[PDB]
Formats: sequence, C-alpha cells, structure tokens
Amino acid sequence: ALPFLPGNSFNRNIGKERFHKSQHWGFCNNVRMLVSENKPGVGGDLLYG
Amino acid sequence: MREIVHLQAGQCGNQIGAKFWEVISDEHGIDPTGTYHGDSDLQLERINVYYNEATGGKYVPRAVLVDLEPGTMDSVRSGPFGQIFRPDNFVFGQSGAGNNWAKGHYTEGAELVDSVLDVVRKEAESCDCLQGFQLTHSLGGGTGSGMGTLLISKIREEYPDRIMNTFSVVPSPKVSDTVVEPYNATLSVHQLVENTDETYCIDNEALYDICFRTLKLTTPTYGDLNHLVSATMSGVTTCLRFPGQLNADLRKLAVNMVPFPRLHFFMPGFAPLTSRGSQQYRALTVPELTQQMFDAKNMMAACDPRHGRYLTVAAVFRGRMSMKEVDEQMLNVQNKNSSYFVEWIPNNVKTAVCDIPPRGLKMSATFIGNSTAIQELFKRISEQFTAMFRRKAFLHWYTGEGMDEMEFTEAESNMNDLVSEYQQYQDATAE
Amino acid sequence: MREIVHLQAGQCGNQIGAKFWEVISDEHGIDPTGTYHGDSDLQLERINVYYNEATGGKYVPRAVLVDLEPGTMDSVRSGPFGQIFRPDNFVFGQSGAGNNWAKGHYTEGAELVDSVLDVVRKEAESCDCLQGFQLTHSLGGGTGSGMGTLLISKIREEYPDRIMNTFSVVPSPKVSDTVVEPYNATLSVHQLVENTDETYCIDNEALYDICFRTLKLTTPTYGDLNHLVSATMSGVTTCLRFPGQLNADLRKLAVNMVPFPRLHFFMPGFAPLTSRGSQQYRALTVPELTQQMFDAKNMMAACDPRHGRYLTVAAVFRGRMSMKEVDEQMLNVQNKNSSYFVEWIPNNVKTAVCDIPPRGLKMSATFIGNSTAIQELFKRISEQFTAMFRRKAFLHWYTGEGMDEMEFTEAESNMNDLVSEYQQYQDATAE
Amino acid sequence: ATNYSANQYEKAYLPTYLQNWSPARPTKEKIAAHEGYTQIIANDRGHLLPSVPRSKASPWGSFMGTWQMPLKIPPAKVTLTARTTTAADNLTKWIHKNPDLLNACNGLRPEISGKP
Amino acid sequence: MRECISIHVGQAGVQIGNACWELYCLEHGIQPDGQMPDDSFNTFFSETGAGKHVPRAVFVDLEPTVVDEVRTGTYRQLFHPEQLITGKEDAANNYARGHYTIGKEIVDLVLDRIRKLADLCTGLQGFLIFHSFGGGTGSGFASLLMERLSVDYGKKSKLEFAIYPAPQVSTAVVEPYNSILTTHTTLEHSDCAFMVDNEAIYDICRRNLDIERPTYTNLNRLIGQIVSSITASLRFDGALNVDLTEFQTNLVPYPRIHFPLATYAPVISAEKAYHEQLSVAEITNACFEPANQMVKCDPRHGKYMACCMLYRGDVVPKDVNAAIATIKTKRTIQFVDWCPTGFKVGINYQPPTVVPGGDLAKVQRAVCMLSNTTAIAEAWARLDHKFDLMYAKRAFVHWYVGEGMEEGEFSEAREDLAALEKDYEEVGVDS
Amino acid sequence: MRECISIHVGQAGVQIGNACWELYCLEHGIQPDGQMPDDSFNTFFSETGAGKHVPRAVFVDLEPTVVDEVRTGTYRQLFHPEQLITGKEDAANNYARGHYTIGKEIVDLVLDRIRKLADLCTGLQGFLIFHSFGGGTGSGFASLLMERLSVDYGKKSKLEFAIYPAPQVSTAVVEPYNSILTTHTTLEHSDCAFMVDNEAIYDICRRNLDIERPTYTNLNRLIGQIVSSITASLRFDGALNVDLTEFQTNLVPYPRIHFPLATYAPVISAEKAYHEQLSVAEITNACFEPANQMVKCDPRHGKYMACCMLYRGDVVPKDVNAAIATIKTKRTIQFVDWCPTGFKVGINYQPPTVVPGGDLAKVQRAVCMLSNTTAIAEAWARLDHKFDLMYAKRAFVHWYVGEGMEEGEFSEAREDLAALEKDYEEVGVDS
Ligand SMILES: Nc1nc2c(ncn2[C@@H]2O[C@H](COP(=O)(O)OP(=O)(O)OP(=O)(O)O)[C@@H](O)[C@H]2O)c(=O)[nH]1
Ligand SMILES: Nc1nc2c(ncn2[C@@H]2O[C@H](COP(=O)(O)OP(=O)(O)OP(=O)(O)O)[C@@H](O)[C@H]2O)c(=O)[nH]1
Ligand SMILES: Nc1nc2c(ncn2[C@@H]2O[C@H](COP(=O)(O)OP(=O)(O)O)[C@@H](O)[C@H]2O)c(=O)[nH]1
Ligand SMILES: Nc1nc2c(ncn2[C@@H]2O[C@H](COP(=O)(O)OP(=O)(O)O)[C@@H](O)[C@H]2O)c(=O)[nH]1
Ligand SMILES: [Mg+2]
Ligand SMILES: [Mg+2]
Repeated sequence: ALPFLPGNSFNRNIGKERFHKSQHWGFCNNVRMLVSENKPGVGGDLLYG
Repeated sequence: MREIVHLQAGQCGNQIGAKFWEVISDEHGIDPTGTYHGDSDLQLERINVYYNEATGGKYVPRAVLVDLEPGTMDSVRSGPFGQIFRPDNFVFGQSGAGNNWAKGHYTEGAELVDSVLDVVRKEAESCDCLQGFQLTHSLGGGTGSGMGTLLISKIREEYPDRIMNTFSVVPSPKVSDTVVEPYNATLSVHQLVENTDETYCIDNEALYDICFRTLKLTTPTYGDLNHLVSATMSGVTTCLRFPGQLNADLRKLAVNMVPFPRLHFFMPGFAPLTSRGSQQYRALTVPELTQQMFDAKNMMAACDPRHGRYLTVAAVFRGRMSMKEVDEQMLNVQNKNSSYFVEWIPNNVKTAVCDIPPRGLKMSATFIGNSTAIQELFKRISEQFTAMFRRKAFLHWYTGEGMDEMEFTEAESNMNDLVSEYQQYQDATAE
Repeated sequence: MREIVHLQAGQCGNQIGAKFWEVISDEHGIDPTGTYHGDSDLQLERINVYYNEATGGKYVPRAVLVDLEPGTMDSVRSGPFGQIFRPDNFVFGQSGAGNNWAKGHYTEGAELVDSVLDVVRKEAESCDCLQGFQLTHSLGGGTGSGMGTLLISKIREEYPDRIMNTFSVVPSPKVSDTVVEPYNATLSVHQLVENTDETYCIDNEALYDICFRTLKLTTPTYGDLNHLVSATMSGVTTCLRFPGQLNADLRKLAVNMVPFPRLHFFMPGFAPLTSRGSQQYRALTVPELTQQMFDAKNMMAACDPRHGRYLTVAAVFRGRMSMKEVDEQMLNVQNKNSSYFVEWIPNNVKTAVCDIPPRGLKMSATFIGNSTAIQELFKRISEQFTAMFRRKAFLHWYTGEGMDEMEFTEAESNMNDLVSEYQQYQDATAE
Repeated sequence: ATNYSANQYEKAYLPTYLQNWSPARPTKEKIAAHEGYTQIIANDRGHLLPSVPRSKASPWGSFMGTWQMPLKIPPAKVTLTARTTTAADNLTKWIHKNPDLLNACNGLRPEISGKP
Repeated sequence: MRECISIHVGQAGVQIGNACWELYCLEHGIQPDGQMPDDSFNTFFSETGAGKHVPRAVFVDLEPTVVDEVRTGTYRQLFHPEQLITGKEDAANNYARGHYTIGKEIVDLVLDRIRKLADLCTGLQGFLIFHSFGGGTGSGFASLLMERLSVDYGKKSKLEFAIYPAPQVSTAVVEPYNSILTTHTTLEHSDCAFMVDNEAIYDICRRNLDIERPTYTNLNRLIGQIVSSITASLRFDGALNVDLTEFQTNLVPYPRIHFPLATYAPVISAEKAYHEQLSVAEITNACFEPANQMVKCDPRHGKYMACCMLYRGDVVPKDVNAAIATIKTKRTIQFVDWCPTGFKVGINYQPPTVVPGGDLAKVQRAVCMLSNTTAIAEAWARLDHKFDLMYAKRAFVHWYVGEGMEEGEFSEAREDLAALEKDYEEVGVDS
Repeated sequence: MRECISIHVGQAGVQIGNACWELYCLEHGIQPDGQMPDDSFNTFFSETGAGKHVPRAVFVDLEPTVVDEVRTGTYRQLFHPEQLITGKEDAANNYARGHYTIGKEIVDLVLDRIRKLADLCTGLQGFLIFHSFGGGTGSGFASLLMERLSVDYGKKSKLEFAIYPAPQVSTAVVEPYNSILTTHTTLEHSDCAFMVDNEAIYDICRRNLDIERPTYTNLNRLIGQIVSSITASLRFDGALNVDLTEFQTNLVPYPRIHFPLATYAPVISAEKAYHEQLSVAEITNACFEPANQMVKCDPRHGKYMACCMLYRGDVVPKDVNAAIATIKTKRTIQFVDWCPTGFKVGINYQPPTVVPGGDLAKVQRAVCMLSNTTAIAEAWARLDHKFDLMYAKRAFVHWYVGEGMEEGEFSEAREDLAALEKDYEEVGVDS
C-alpha cells in the first residue's frame, strides 16, 4: 500500500512458478498483427479485461 | 499545442519505455483501461502533450515501439499497463540482429524503417504543433543502437527544425554484457554528433551504485533501474505539463546548454533519493536538495566531473519553493568550488521551478549537467575499439554485410577529434 | 551558528563518544528515540551547537564515528542510545591495524581517509558558522593513534582558522596494556605538537585512582570512567550552550591558555566528586569547590603539579553563585601557593560562570591547567622509547610498511626539543 | 584483459571488497587519446603481419603447477630490519635465483623493505 | 515467431534425442500422448487438427535398431512416424561409406523432410544439429548434411552440438581417421560447435553426483540440461533475453576459430545440496574451475577470447556484475590482448525443471557458460599425433580407398588441421 | 567481519578439531544436525540454503581411518562432506614422503577447498593452523601447505598451533629428524606459534584435575579452551577486545623470533574449587608459575620479552592493573631491558562455557596467557642434541633419501637451527 516512486516497489515473482510466455503478435497472411486477443499473460493466467 | 512523440527502439528501449508510460500515467491519473480517474483539474490541462484522444473518453499514448524481434513486445503487452498501447504502433520484423549494429542499420533495418516512418508521419500530422520527438535506446545492442540510429538520421532530414532527444545507455567499463560492444558504440556515437539536439548518457553501472548506497535496496531488479531513468525523463518535460513560477521547456535548455553544436552530451542525476532508513533522519529543505544534487556519487553516468570542468548546468525543480533559497544555493555552489566551472562563461547554471511536485512527494529536483569529463567515455571506448579493430577481430560479421573498412576509420576519427576539441575547452584561458 | 563536529576514532574513541552523546542527551532532554521531552525553554534554545535538525521534531547528533574494525561500532549501536546516530555517518573498513601506528597511518588508514573526508565535508558546510571540530582518541592504539592523526593533518589544511581540540588518552607508566605502546605514542605527539590547537591529556590510571579512592566504587567499570571524561567535555562548552553572568567558549579559553603555539597540553579535573559516606558530612559552598578543585589527587592525568609551575590556569564554574566569592578564592590560592605559579605572568587564572547547573546537581566546576609538570610525561615516554629503539626492536612491523627510519629519529628530536623548550619556562627570570 | 577505472566508483571494485583475498590484477586509472584512425595490424584469421614487431612471451600464457613450481620458495614478506649484512644478501639472492617463479601469473610478487 | 528444428544424427544423436525431447515434454506439460491436459511451445512443438503436437525434429540413422526402440518406446505415438528416418545398412565406423556410398541413398529423402518442417515454421531461427565425431553416420552422413544445408539456406544458423573423442578412452580404433576428415565440414559449413567429450562428464558425474557407476542415460540428461538453458530465453521471458543469433556473433572471433567449450554449474546431488549454500558467486566460480569443463583441457594453460554467460532462475543483476568483476580481478585467468570486454550475459526467469528418475537436486538458480579458448589447441596436437602415427604406415587406408574416395583427401585433411593448429598459436602471440 | 578458517592437519589436527568444534556448537547453540533452535556465529559458521550453519574448517589427513571416525560420529551431518579430505596411504612418520612425494598429491585439492572457503568469507582475519611436529602428514604436508599458502595469500596471518615433541616421553624414534626439518621451512613462512608438549599438559591434569589416568581427550579439551579464548573477543563483546592482528604485532619482536608459550589458568577440579576462592590476583599469579606452563621449560632459566594477556569472565579493569603491578615487583620474574612495558591486555565479558562430561569446573572468571621468552632456547638445544647423535651415523636417512630429498638438505636445516640458538642468545644479553 505505497505510492509509486523509486524504491517503493516489491515484486510478486517470489515463489511464482511457470514463467511461461505466450505468442502474442505474429504474422498471418504476410501482415503484422496481434494474432488472437484471448491469449493469457505470463504464467498462463488471465490478463486484465 | 506542444506534443511529444515517444520513440522507442530495442529491448532496452522497450523495457525503459514500458516503465516510462506507467510513470506519467500515475502522474496524469490514467488507469490500465485508459480512462481518467484522477481528481484535480491540473491533471487534465495539458494531457495532449503525450496522450492522443480516442472515442469514449480514452487516452492513447503517442508511442512507437520498434523492435526487430517480436517477442520482447509480448512481455510489454503482458505487463500491468499492456493494453494501453495501440497495436498499429507496434512494429516488428522476423529476424533479429544479435547485438550486430551492421545487421540492424544496413540490411534488416532497411526493410523495417519504411513502416515505422508511416506511423510517425501519421502521429506528426495528427497534432498541430509538435515540440519534437524523443527516443530511448541503448548503444550496445543491435536494434536500438542500429536501426534506432537510422531513424534519427531520417527524421532530421524530414523535420530539421524540431528537437530530437535521446536517453541512450552507453556501455560501462567494469562489466560488459556484449563482446562486440565497442564495435557498436563507436559506430553509433558518430551518428549522434551529426544529427541530434540532446543526448543523455546513462550507464547501468552508475544506476547500480545508487540503488545500493543511496536507496539501500537488497535486491534491485531491472524494474527499479528502469524506474530511475523514467523519473528523469519526467523531470525534464514537467514544466511543459504543469505551471510554474519560473517556466521552462525542452527547447529552453537546448539553446542554453549547448555552447557549440558538437557538444551535446550531458550527465543527468536525480535529487530526492533517500534510503528508507534515512527518511527518519532528514529534513525536507532546498539546501539539502542542492547538496545531494551536485554530489559526484549521485551522478548516473560513469565519469567523475571533478576530473573535468562543468561547462553548463541545468537544475530544474518541483514543488512549491521559496525562490531566494533556490537562488542563493546556486550562487553558493558556483563560488565555493570555482575550479570545476569554466571561466569564460560566468553564471553557468540555469534554474527552473514547477509548482506541482511528483505524485506522493513534497519536494524534488532533476539535474542536467554538461562537463568536460564525458570525454573519458569516448577516450576509453576508442581504445577499447582500437585494441579490437587492429587485429581484425569480429570483422567478418561486419564486413560480411558488404560495408567497407573505411567507415570504421571515419568512425574513430569522428570520435577522436571530439575528445581533442573537448579537451581544448577544458584547457582554455579566460583572458 | 556556533557548531562543533564531534570526530571519533578507534575503540577508545567510540566508547568515549558513546558515553558522551548519552551525557548531553539528558542535559537537552532527548529520549532514546530522538525527540525532545524536556520542560524548560533553555533546554531547547542552543541545541543546534551539537544536534542537527530533522523532520518530526527530531534531533540527530553531528558525530562522525570512525573505526577500522567493525566490532566496536556494533556494541555502540546496540546500546540504549545507539539508534540516535545517523547511519550514514558510520564509516569502517574490513581489517584492523593491530596496534600498529604505521599500518593505521599509511597503508590501510589511507583507503578510509577519502570517505571520512566526505562525511566531514558534508557536516561542515551544513553549519553556517562553524566554530571548530573536536576529536577523541587514544595514543596507544592503531587507528585512533594512527589514521586519527592523518585526519588532523588533512583537516587543518582545509579549515585552518577553525579550532581543533583533541581529548586524547596518553599512556600510563605503572601498568601498560600494549607492548608497542611507546612507538605509537611518540609518533603521534609529533603529529599533535605540529597540528593541534588544544590538547587534553587524560590518563586511565589517574581515573582508576579517583574511582578507588575518591568515589570509593568497589567495581568501577569502563562506563564509570567514560562518565568522568564526559563530565569534563560538557564543562568546556557549557558556557557555549547556556547563558551566564560571564560567558566563554573554546576560543576564549584557547586564546587565554597557550602563551606560545608549541605548548597546548593541559590536565582536566572535575570538582564535586564525593564518596557515598562523605555525602552525609558536607555543605555546598564555593570554597569547598575550590578546595577539591585544585587538589592534586583529583587530577585525571599522571603528573603532580607540585613538581612544576602552573603556566596558566582555567576554571569554568557551573551554577548560580556569587562573583565575589568565586573571585576571592582564585585569589587566595594564588597567594598562599606562591612558588607554583610562574612569575612573568600576573593573575595566571582565567574564570567564567555559567548559571545553569548540571542536571540533578546544584553546583560544579571544571579545571583546565597548563603547567611544566607535563614534561614529566614526555620525558617519561622518551625513556621507554630509546630503551626499545636502541635494539631496533618491534621495528620490522614498522619498517615493513614502507616507512623509513629518519621518522623515528626526528620524532624523538621534536619530542626531546619540546621538553628542553618546556624546561626553560620553568627556570625563567621575570626581570 | 585490461581493467579500467570506474573513477568515483572504484571503491566498489577493489579486489578485497569483491571478496577476492588474493593478489589481483592492476587497474589502469588514466588513459590518453589517439589522434586520427588506426592501421590494420592483422590479416584474415588474425595472424600478425610480417613487418610488425611481436613480443617474445609464450603464446600459451604463463602458469606453473605443483610439480613445475620450485621446491624452495622464499616468502613474499621480506623485511631487512636487523639482519646481518651477509644474511641480508643470501635472502635477496635466494629470491632472485629463479626468474621463472616471479614472472608467472600464479607466481608470487615479493615485497622487500629495509636495509641491514 | 521463433522456431527451431533439431537434426539429431546417429546413435549418439538419437539417444540424446530421447533425453532432451523428454525434457521439452515436462517443461511444457505435454503428455506422452501429445496433448496438453498458454501458447508457450511453438518453438519446439507444432499443433495439428486433432489437438496433438508433433515435435520439430528429424531423427536420422543409417541402421534401424536404435530408432526402432524409439518407434516402440513410451513416446511412440508422440512422434510422427515419418520423421524417424532409418536405413537398411550403415557405415560401420567408416567416414567414406557414410559419405559417398550409403549416405547418398537417403540424402534426398531427408532433404525433402527438412523442407516440410521448414515451411510449417514462419520465422526459422536455426538448426540444432547433433552428431558424433566417432561413428560412421555421425561423421560421414552428418558431414554431407551440412554441405547440402549450406547451399539451401545461406543465412540460417547451423548450431552443431558434438561429441569429441576422449583423450584416453575411445570405443573405436579407426576413429582418429574419422575425426580428422570431418573437421573440413565443421570448419567451412558450420557457425558454432560445442565439442564435449564423455570422459569429462564421466569424471564430473562421479566426482559431483556421487554416481560411481554411471551410464549413457546419465550422460544424456546433462546434455539435455545444456541445450535447455540455451533456448530458455527464446522460450520464457527474461530480464536480458539472449537469442541464438546473439551468441553466434559474440562467440566467434574468426571464421576458422568457432569451437567454444561448454560448462554447466551447479551439478550436484540432493545430499550435497542439503549442506551447501547456492549463490551466484558460488556457481560462477564453478564455471572457471578447471575440474568442470566438459572437455579434458585446462584454460589456465591458455587464454579466453570470448565467454558467453547464460544465467537462469532467481538471479539478480546485483550478483551478476559483482561476480563478473571478481572474475576479472584474478591473475589466474588470462584473456587475449585484443579482447578487453569478453563477456556476454543472458538472464532468464524460469528455473530449470527436474525430471523424476534423474540425478540432480532441484535448484533455484543455474548457469551455462560458453568459452572460446585457445587451450583447446592442445586437443588437436594429440589428435594430429595419433592420426600421424597411424597414417605413417597406411593402416586402415584400404577400407576408405575401397569405398571410392581418393587418398589425396587424407593428406590434404592433415594439412588443414596443421594450419589450424598454427591459427590457435598466432592469436596467442600479443604485440 | 571477524572470521577465521581452520586448517587442521593430521591425527593431532583431527582429534583436536573434534574437541574444538564440539565446544563451538555448545558455545553458540547449534544442534549437531546444524540447526539453531544473533550473527555472532559467522566467525566460524556460515549460513546456507536450508537454514544451517556449516563450519569454516578443513580437516585433512593422509590416512582414512582417523577421518572416518568423524564421518560416522555424532557430527556426521554438521560438517560439509567436501571439507573432510583424506587419502589412501599416509606419510608414516617421515618428513620426505609428507613433503615431496605424497604431500604433493593433495596439495592442489586442499588449496581449492581453502579458496572456496576463503571466497565465502567477507573479511577473513587470518588462518588458524593446527598440526604436529612428529607425524609425517602433520609436518611434511603442513610445511608444504604453509609454503604454498604464502604465495597465494601474502599478507594474511598464518597462526600455527602445534605439538612440540617431548624432552623425555615420546611416541616416535625418528621425530628429531622431522622436527628439525620443518622449522627451517616454516621459519620464514609463519607468523606465530603456540607450541604445547603433551607431558606438560599431562602433569597439570594429574596434579590439578585429579585425573590420575588421563587420555588425549582431556588434553584436547584443554587445547580447545586456549583456542576459545583467543577468538573470544571476535565472537562476543568485551571491555577491551583483541584481534588476530593485534596480538601478532605485540608478541614477535624480531623477524625470526615467533615462538611464544601458552598458559591457561585456573584449571581446578569441582571438589578443589569449592575450598578455594578465585579472584583476578589468584589466577594471574598462576599464569607465571613454572609448574603450570604447558611447555616443559622453567622461565626462571630465561627472561620474558613479551607477554600477551587474555582475561575473560567476571573481571574488573581496576583489578587487572593491581595484579600486574604486583607481578612486576618481583625479580623472580625478570624482563629484558629493551621491553620496559611488556604487556598486552584484553578483557572479555562472557564466562567460559563448560562441556558436560569434561574436566574443569565452570567458573566465573578465567585467564589466558601467551608469553614469548628466551627460556625456549634450551628446548632447541636438547633437540639438536637428539638430532646430532642420530645424524653422526647417518641412521634412518636412507628412508628420507629414497623418497626424493637430498642429504644436503639435512645439513642446511640443522645449520639454520644452529643460527637460531645464537639468535636467541643475543636478544637475551643486556647492554
Ligand atoms: N556422450 C555420448 N556419446 C555417445 C552416446 N551414444 C553413443 N555415443 C558415441 O558414439 C560413438 C559411436 O558411434 P555412434 O554414434 O554410436 O554410431 P554412428 O554415428 O551411427 O556410426 P556407425 O556406428 O558407423 O553407424 C561412441 O564413440 C560414443 O562415444 C551417448 O549416449 N552419449
Ligand atoms: N596433543 C595431541 N597430540 C597428538 C594427538 N594425536 C596425535 N598426537 C601427536 O601426533 C604424533 C604422531 O603424528 P600423528 O598426528 O598421529 O599422525 P600424522 O600427523 O597424520 O602423521 P603420520 O602418522 O606420519 O601420517 C604423536 O607423537 C602424538 O604426540 C592429539 O590428539 N593430541
Ligand atoms: N537500464 C536498462 N538497461 C537494459 C535493460 N535491458 C537491457 N539493458 C541494456 O541493454 C543492452 C543490451 O540491449 P539489447 O537487447 O541488445 O538492445 P537491442 O539490440 O536494441 O535489442 C545491455 O547492455 C543492457 O545493459 C533495462 O531494463 N534497463
Ligand atoms: N578511559 C578509557 N580508555 C579506553 C576505553 N576504551 C578503550 N580505551 C583505551 O584504548 C586503548 C586501546 O585503543 P585501541 O582499541 O587500540 O584504539 P584503535 O586501534 O584506534 O581502535 C587502550 O589502552 C584502552 O585503555 C574507555 O572506554 N575508556
Ligand atoms: Mg552407429
Ligand atoms: Mg598419521
């Protein structure tokens, strides 16, 4: 419960496992795009929204 | 009115740029969805400087995230403020350079630089009056140090009068994370002296010290490092967004920091950094703010200014201060240590005051300083480059791109006239 | 305003200063937390002399703790008044000097001299009008006697006119706790005699004498000893912190005490020291102060002034008294004991009165006397120096540090020139 | 190879502060500038040209093992404070007897202080 | 996006394939049937209509029985039947039979199968090609494969993991003839190599993991860990992501010297982790202990020209720079004169997973190091010694001439290695 | 931070290490598994990745069975397995095999384990080294390790606890040869010594501890008490703490005289302590008694040159000084002329702990003493007497020469000890 400032930040990554990454972005029909809006974030967990 | 287009290049540029946008978003009260949730009216009086309007009361950063490798940008997408950036701004190729300046500037950059130019030319023509662009990258890489330099080369031809700043990261002496670092460093600064209004030299190893001894963090990750550099990029354009007793902007330092067009390498530093045990024993005053500002440990570059002479100084301030005190300190520091300040310019220092402090803090300040101690960073890099380039080490990768050997020869030559012309001004008589 | 930066070097320097900061915290009503909980106004009127200010009604001492071994600093921080000190002011290396003056003054004491110069420069420029500095150390040690002499030689060059006191500890003949003690004591007075404004010669066996005989403590710890020394360090500057009928300071005593620049060694002494039983039969009067004041067994050095001539004498009284009785009592001892006062200076005694008594006590006084009976100390050391130095013993430790041998020969010469110069003012004709 | 200077931050990288409690590499505190560019000194595959002068040092470093190291090594700490004139000399000659030991990377760099 | 194809060759390559491709199933959670019971597996697997994921691998051998075990093991349904390519008759420890007579039969078939894996992927990053210098297929056919892969893909990376002959033990007599000839191909048709002999891992396993009676399945697992940490930054996010093209540029100073050395640490058992603290200092010193290189050579007798570091797990830029700086301040290490900054640093997030039935304990941080050194020059001198004394009297030559290659290749192959040994010497001479 | 590494060598080293480290666990509170059910323990123990404290010790022996008794003892889990280093075959009472042939085998391995231990230390004070003059491994290897330790660690102290052979009793015939040869090698590669012969501890335990049939454990407990009090000032606070550097400088007056004599007091039984009060004066007179030295030499046959005092328990600084004054005023204790002040006093607070089943009754106060004197020169005289009459007939030297050391090394080694006696003569002569 702290205001955002240099030195006021604590990682939540301690003890978190499965730092997997999704394949957001990528080419379809030779066009750069965000392929699929429904992929989860890092950790295989749902994003915001 | 006065808009800033935030350029961005490479992994260093993206992780710096990802932290930067959330930092001013807290300043302007923009939630991860993107809508206004702040309270005060001055939090919406100059939001068009960085944000672009979209339907439904949404604010869109005027960012252009560029990277040859598509996968650094999904980590940008998967962050807290991930879905605030428009996907059409994301530009990426298919094959990276691999710390190879030659790949990113000549062969694979030339295929990607068409598409980014369409983005910025759309962003430029959107706003009425641009103040100028702003790019964050690193000199020891392949895309930011590579393509990112060809971008700056092209904009200055198109847009000669607008300003163009760079919060670059220069490689460090003690620890190096790339063996072809001095090859990319010299091939890049040669571009920076020719087409750039301002450059800010940041070194991660100088950021490493401050997290250790001034904040006393036990495990400072790269997020805290990216927080420090973003706290500086906020401090330079803050008077452009909030009112002040004594106003300033990005051009007000440009004319006033650069005595000759070749010398635009400055050394930033952030004042109100105190360890969480030191907050108990301190006093929030302006005399303390100038004391920590000018201390050589507080610098975020890799050279001691006590070796050289301070050409010009710019100290911008935040928070509602009394202006006798912010003026008597700067006369005090110019007088007491007269040897470190050049004589042919009396009154080397520039001051500015912004009433609105950073969010959650009472008083703050940001230091910009031009000194003849940056020359060691070129002197050290040059001989780190001569010792490598003599033996034709790692040259087949670079000469396999078809470039001749004489660009390197004119790369060190344009580095080495600088250090001579930099050193002449240090050894200059007043009368 | 009129400030003092308390230096602190070595194990003796720290445990003396840890008691000293506790002593004056009670006078100024400071809790272990660091806030003011006193009652009278005068307890917070001139607190800026020793304490720096901070947010929240907090006061941090203006102290600089220095030690080469971290072991002494840990026990200071773990005391009751251990968290009061600011964490930045702690400065310390990794390995000790091992009672080697040469090790502490040249080889490792030099790596630590850059940082202690930064903290001292930090505290010196905060205070607007710095009266001077103050150091406490021991001459038989490795860092207090060692690096502690290097600081003095450096700070004099930067701040020449400012006063420089040292409450050093001189070795004792009857029992010695260091074998190589004569070498460090000789090589440091030679620093002291050139670079010092006043010097107090506190001796531990004299303190052992007082605790056993005067106060009659069965078990006097070193804390009780450190109470005795501090009770003098308060009395030198009490006229600086509280108003009185006739004020003084360091410079009023310094100007009036040393008739020649070479001779600045005095003996302290504290007047109202009574045992437990003796307290029943007493009556607080000014003559009872003076009777114990000049008694030779109250001295905290190992030299009896009945063997020499009192060059000039100070007495700083503390309490609400009469200016007639204080003046008549320094008159009576100046006439009864005619021979022990020099003949070429009339009225060899300097007096001052401060109204506010020490806390919990009604009346007190402090003794600072300069006499020729202090050459009894320097001749005493030199015999223990030439005895060891004839056989070149305990020397490979010293000459292995890279120092040469003429330093010992001149240091004895400067020491032996001093006593020959001290002797001639004992045997002096007026007319 | 060459260790440069962090200038203000050199205290952070001293050998003992980095928990390396052995003899360590030197620090190049000052450097000069080179006017103009530099000529190519090696051909392809990193071979030096015929015309350039080369060092006489061994191309494979200089490291001594236990069986290669001399059987009677004088100490590093030598202090001539009370030695007789000849006892000073046999110690000094003893150190200088084997030039290979002092020159190796793992070999000791002695300290000598004082005169008999 | 990033995708890689593994081109495992030979009985060495196939058995390595079982160990690594099991590890890629546990890392991603793929069941042995081939479905996940989130798109993080595209670089190695590839999905189909049925939801199954087929590996991006091509197992090749010239004899059936090793691959036949794979076709009926646990993962029989995991692999596509078409990619496990075999042959009716093998080379039988013969380069010529595996390069000119039997290889040309099935060369065309596999070059069609590689293309049918190439077109599925959009962004190819490179080919990881695994073979052995000893056997006929791993030496002969794998040498043909690189020759025909060079022409079809000019720019694509071709990584070459290899098993080099052990200095003392070898399971073949004619093997030095095999090793000499194939080094033509891995000199001009390869980009990087990772030669590793088994006797070093035999020594490392029994010294560190306490397994006194190892087997090839024990050895296959550590090689699976080495390839895993190479592509981890490609697979999961990191503070400093390092790509395949990154460390190809920053490991090879000259096109003929592209032969780095692998080094993995920590490699310790579960009992030996119960007593031992693991910190980034304690494992990065292990990368430079000469007892842990997976080739029997000592870097203390040579000098490093490039070192690439691959961190993984709970690691901080705190400890990375402190450990690297401590490495540099060591007189034991030797760097070539032209390479002052010879470090490439990669930091990843996902800690290494543990296979059940393995030997290592599960740990929070690890490292892999790739160090091009000139101390490998000693390996060829012994190799050219043994090839010399066999070829001086024409032993085993009738086997190779009968297959249908000229004997002039034998003498020519000896001279190229004769020139290559002098190459590793001239980089050792400083000016 | 105060830290010591123990390098115990040989059966005497291992059996002393069992008794010494059993004291340290009970002293801090570590359970035998390694779990503490205060950072003070860092001087000996090191925190790990499970919550343990593993010692900073290196047990080495050339015969396995002495170390195997540790590996199956109570403390099998406290010690890290890597630290206990053994070998197949032992030196078998032979300097040559311990120094040139079989000692050289494991000199590389134990140097690596020491390096890793020294890497973990933050500030290491020195190296504590326990061995014997009699055994081949305790003398031959320890001489080789000392010589190779100095080149690796030039400045750091190398203390030598050791077992000097007896005048009358003996476990060996050849030990005059082994004891002569090791002082010549270690005369220039050592800093201090505390030689203790076993009969001198044997008679003390008989006379004072009632144990008329002692064993080596009762001696090893007493040896541990000496080592406990030396490092006590590092572990817990005191009024006057001492280091390892402090007492090496004040006990070695000349470069070749580094053989003090240890003494402990009080040592009385529980039934004998009931009748006798123990004060400071009582036990400090016991430290000078000829009947209580653990070297069989009466210092009435010589003169003290330096005395190091180590007080511990319920002790008062005033009573340490009243004791020393009495000690000086008695010509039975005679001092050299060139050391008028020959004392080095340290004061510690924590009373010494008692192991259950031991010998000493637990006591409130205790004293330790390290007195360097020339009454050891007679001990060298009898050793040359035992070295001569064996050397005339060239007995036993066929063993030494057959191992690989020349006979000319026998004559030079005895010649140096011929000079060392004359060294001990000149300092004992008064001018
Ligand atoms: N490190 C390691 N080496 C292996 C392994 N399996 C086989 N080898 C090596 O392979 C060599 C023998 O050649 P192979 O690869 O088995 O056979 P090949 O390549 O198909 O050639 P041919 O036998 O003629 O068919 C031996 O020298 C081994 O060193 C393994 O699992 N690990
Ligand atoms: N004080 C004491 N002395 C011991 C102890 N153990 C052995 N010694 C002495 O050590 C001498 C023999 O050397 P050891 O330590 O037993 O054996 P070593 O050092 O391994 O040398 P080698 O026997 O040749 O292998 C004997 O003469 C004993 O006096 C012990 O526990 N305490
Ligand atoms: N300050 C900072 N520097 C970074 C960060 N990430 C990488 N770097 C620096 O960037 C350099 C490598 O960047 P690189 O990925 O090669 O940039 P690119 O080639 O343009 O993609 C290294 O020297 C790092 O020190 C970060 O998050 N913060
Ligand atoms: N009077 C007094 N003397 C002290 C105290 N603490 C230490 N000393 C003296 O300091 C001397 C040793 O100082 P030392 O530790 O060697 O100083 P350092 O080497 O600079 O750390 C001893 O002779 C002690 O008598 C104290 O609290 N009071
Ligand atoms: Mg085969
Ligand atoms: Mg033995």
